[PDB]
Amino acid sequence: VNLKQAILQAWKERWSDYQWAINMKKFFPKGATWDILNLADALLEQAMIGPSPNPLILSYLKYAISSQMVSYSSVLTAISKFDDFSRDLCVQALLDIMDMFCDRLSCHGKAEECIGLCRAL
Amino acid sequence: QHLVSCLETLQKALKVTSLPAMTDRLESIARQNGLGSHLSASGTECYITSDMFYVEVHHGENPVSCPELVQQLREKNFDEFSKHLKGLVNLYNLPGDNKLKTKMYLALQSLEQDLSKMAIMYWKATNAGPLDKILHGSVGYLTPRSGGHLMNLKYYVSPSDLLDDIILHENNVSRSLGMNASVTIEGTSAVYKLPIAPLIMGSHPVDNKWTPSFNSVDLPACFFLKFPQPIPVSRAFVQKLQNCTGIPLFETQPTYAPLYELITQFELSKDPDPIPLNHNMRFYAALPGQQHCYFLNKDAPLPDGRSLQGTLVSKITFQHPGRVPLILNLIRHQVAYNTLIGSCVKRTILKEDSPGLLQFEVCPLSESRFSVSFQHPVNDSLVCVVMDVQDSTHVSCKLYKGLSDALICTDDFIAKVVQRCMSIPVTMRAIRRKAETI
Amino acid sequence: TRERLLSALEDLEVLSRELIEMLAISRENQVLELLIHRDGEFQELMKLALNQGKIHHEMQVLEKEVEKRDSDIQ
Amino acid sequence: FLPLVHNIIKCMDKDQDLNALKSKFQEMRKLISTMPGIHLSPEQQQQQLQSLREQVRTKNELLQKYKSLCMFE
Repeated sequence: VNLKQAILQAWKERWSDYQWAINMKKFFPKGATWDILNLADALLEQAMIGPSPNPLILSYLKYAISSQMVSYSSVLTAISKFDDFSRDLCVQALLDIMDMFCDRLSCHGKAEECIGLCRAL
Repeated sequence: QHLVSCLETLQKALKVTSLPAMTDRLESIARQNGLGSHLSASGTECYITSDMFYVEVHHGENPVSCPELVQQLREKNFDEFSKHLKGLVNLYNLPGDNKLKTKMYLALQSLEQDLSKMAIMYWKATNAGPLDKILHGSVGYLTPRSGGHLMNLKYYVSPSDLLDDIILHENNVSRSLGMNASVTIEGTSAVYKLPIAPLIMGSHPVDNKWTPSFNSVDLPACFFLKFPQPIPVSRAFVQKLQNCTGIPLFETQPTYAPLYELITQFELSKDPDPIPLNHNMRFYAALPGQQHCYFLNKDAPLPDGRSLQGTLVSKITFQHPGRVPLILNLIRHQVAYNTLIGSCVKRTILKEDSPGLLQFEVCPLSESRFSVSFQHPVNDSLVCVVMDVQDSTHVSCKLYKGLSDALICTDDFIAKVVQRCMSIPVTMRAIRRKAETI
Repeated sequence: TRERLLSALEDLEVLSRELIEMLAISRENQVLELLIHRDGEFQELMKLALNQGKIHHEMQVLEKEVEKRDSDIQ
Repeated sequence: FLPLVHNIIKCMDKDQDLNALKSKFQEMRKLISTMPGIHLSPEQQQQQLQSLREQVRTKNELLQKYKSLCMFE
């Protein structure tokens, strides 16, 4: 039902990232580009709770960036809302996630998405 | 001819009759362990090899009339006497030669005296109960060598196993009721200098002071701290331990795979069953309230980018006991972390479990730290409890939650419940129950 | 039962003799295990053997008594 | 039986022929131990006892019945 319940219905039974993608599609008929439903926010919340991130939900977010499920803008905003900063491991994980899309930083959509990418940068 | 000789010990072992034939059963025990028997009168028979000569009525007096050996012989337990001889033979399997063997045994005697004194100093400084000495004391509960059995220092007594089916230790603490390590001399290819006389001639009243070496001699052996069951230890511990002693822990670099796999093997193999669990690192745990599934998550990258990797250690070699207090404190730490993560590993067959299956999981964030991640008990976001194993008996845990969430628990209440009984599959139950009660 | 005891006795004697003879020729766990198995059979039925005889003597006394009673009745 | 066999084995370990002959005589004594009055199992031993007890009781009862039966007033 909620995205939080699905993401650990995905973490609980150990789902690989593509099986997570399929079952995430099946749980939600309207895709809504997954950014209306804030996939990046829920994945970052339930990944960056421990002193070190659990590699399962980070694998889910890295697949959801490398495959184009989630736009770069929602990821950059959800990265921006983290701070805390006392944990170096979560910060290094966020910088590897930024190392994925940075430089390409390409939006192929409406101009409002490009303005959102500007504000997100 | 030699096979017929071994043949007769076997049929003489099943022979069981009166006292005359029981003395021939003692003769059978001798040739069973390849020992030589000389008997003076019916009353005294001596089995003699090297310095391992004992009489049931080299370089040392007969030490003691061990009640242990006397009780077994007086009662009908010739098998127990046979085990005791086996222990004596293994202790003196020492290669060396002759005069060297006598000196090497003398060095072991000095180490034993020093370790015993160090334990006595702790008891004088604090009148601690046996449990405190085992969990947090210099050296450990130490039983002096009796017959074949060598000195045993009890490094740690897990809270779950102190309780059996609420045991109070008293001074009657069982030899195997906990984790135990044995101190012994063993021959090595390399040559080392060891104390040949008690080195605690002068003891500072707090802690201990050791008079410097040379007395000593370069015998080709080192003191050892053999562990009866090999303890899985992580690469980081090897560096932390080396920093003190310096002696290479693993010398010839062998194999080094994920630590969580080795922890599972140690826990699963404590009780042996014919069917391999085939866990796939998804152990299922059943508890009085609720059902839980824990994924151990080995292969999660540490900050360095390498998964926690470690190799089973059976023997740790230390020249003098000076570095021993430091080495034990690091081990204590590695053992405690293994026990908390070990408590989860279980051989159950939770198949098609619709209710509960409140699955929990475990990622290696860093050496000495791990994160158990679970869905929030009342709300929906993922929540977790870390447990850095800072020391053998001390774990510090932080339950970070989202900005909008329901106060899951108070870190102190969980601690009180865990210390009462223990086990970490158990800690997750307390976190869920406390949150639900509120 | 008598047959079983006699068979156990014969097996024990032959196998013990064979093992001892092989030791003598030199200067046998199969034989050993066989020995202990039939030794247990003989020993467990030797307590029985002794009591059986006492019981048989008692039975003979009872039989004599019954016979007398009948003959008297007749 | 088993003690004698073990003593024969001990004699073989020490070495004699006389002792083996003694073991054969012990086997003859064993045949005597099979039949010095042996013939029955534990169950049979139980049935025979019950039957004998029942017979004594019935005979005593019949004799008492006619003990009371006083033909003369």
